[PDB]
Amino acid sequence: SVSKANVPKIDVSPLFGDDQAAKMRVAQQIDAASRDTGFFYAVNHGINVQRLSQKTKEFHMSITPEEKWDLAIRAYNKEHQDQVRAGYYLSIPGKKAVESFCYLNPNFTPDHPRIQAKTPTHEVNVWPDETKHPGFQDFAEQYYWDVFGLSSALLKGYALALGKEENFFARHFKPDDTLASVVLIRYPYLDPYPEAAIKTAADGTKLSFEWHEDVSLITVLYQSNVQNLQVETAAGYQDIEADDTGYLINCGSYMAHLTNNYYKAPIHRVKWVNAERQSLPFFVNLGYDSVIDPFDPREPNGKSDREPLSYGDYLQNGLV
Ligand SMILES: CC(C)[C@@H](NC(=O)[C@H](CS)NC(=O)CCC[C@H](N)C(=O)O)C(=O)O
Ligand SMILES: [Fe+3]
Repeated sequence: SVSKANVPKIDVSPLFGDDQAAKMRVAQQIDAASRDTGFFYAVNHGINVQRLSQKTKEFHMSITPEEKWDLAIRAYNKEHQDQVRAGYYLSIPGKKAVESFCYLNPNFTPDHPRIQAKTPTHEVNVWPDETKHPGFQDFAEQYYWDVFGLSSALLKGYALALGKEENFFARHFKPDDTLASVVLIRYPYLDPYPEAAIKTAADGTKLSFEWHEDVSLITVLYQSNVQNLQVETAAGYQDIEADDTGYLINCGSYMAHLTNNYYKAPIHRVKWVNAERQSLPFFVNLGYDSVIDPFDPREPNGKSDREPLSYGDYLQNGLV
């Protein structure tokens, strides 16, 4: 069978407070996990994940085909040319099992200067009808800000881990401008299950999502309690155990760039499981113009031979 990945449970609650030595001890655990498999579970995070799962289920199970077309991104609906990121990503019965809903910063309103300028990667969110989904928009926008707050705390820990002051990343992660997204992904139970929605890895593992690195600074993930993720290590792909009380955290390729691959973006994949489940990532993205000068925490002088890359350039290139 497959070996279990080392994915430690880190109590992140000190990152919300003012005990600086305790925060350093959290930062050390973040450093160790980031140098090993690249994954950890954040525990004691303060977010009501059971209610997130309930509200998400109520949405996924009640939205109708009509509503999905009305909310669809341009890949599924040619009438919606402004929807590249935000909206509904449809299933294709018989072919594509997964479906999802993506939303961006609630502050990206019609009057927001980056919306007025039509800057790439910025869009105004689309929402289902309030009478059909009562409370959903409000819940979802509040969730954005709850996970934003957890992510800001995690970014203080990553900064400390790397020998930086605790606002080194967080100062670029701001409510008025962050490019961060929430995706509410439904993986369905299907009988029979479409073979076209099952991919096969070179090692024979049946997959729902092939190997990749994340397009993010960090990724902050809730999943149901159905084991599915695997991480590539030197010892091969290893199983990430599920924990539906925690958030699974990893670095994305912008972190790898800034740190000269000291904190790698781990390669991971999703196993095929015929189970009704949820995958609810928050992609921690900075602002469009944010630039962090690359560095290397393994070199006496910290210098890297990588060129500065704005987050907007990174994101537009990555989302293709
Ligand atoms: C591994 C999970 C995080 C999940 N997959 C995913 O979320 C995958 C790979 S990280 N996500 C993406 O490709 C990027 C979505 C970006 C989003 N539309 C945005 O505009 O910001 C899954 O369960 O398949
Ligand atoms: Fe991923």
